[PDB]
Amino acid sequence: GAPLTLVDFFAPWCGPCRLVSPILEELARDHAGRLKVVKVNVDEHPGLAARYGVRSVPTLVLFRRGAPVATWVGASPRRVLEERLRPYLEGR
Amino acid sequence: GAPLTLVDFFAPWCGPCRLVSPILEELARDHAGRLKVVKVNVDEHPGLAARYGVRSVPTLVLFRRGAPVATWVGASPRRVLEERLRPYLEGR
Ligand SMILES: [Mg+2]
Ligand SMILES: [Mg+2]
Repeated sequence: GAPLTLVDFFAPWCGPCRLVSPILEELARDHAGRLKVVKVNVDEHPGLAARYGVRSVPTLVLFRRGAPVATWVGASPRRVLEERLRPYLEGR
Repeated sequence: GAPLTLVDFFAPWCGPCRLVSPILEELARDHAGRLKVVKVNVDEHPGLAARYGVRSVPTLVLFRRGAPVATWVGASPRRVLEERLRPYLEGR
């Protein structure tokens, strides 16, 4: 399968981001062979956030072959995130 | 449930967009009470495409409460699109 990288755009002053980040790390750990998770502090790298259209946090962007294939805005429960990622994890 | 609007950013010179557009219209028809689909020709409205970070077509952007909540890049089979939308259609 093509490698997948989930980028977690967050800010230190964001409450919901606090919820999501450990869920994402658990996910990466649980699907280590197929999924890499990287956190990007939007206040540390605003140009990067702008390059990928991040206008609020948390924003999760899934990359395949070095380009975004999906972007989800806002925090969501573990179950919801698992299900969004599953088709990509089970796909080519 | 909050109304949902799926925006289909396409271009007349895009092959895959030809596949996706009728699938999206079938979806809207099939979930008429909860989902509205709008097509935006990126060559007709480049400012709009840029506002929502559209860099390739087709790009599908789901709006809830007037703001994007999810964005999927590229064409996908009917089954895959149905499943991406289902949680939002079944959610608040
Ligand atoms: Mg899992
Ligand atoms: Mg349907």
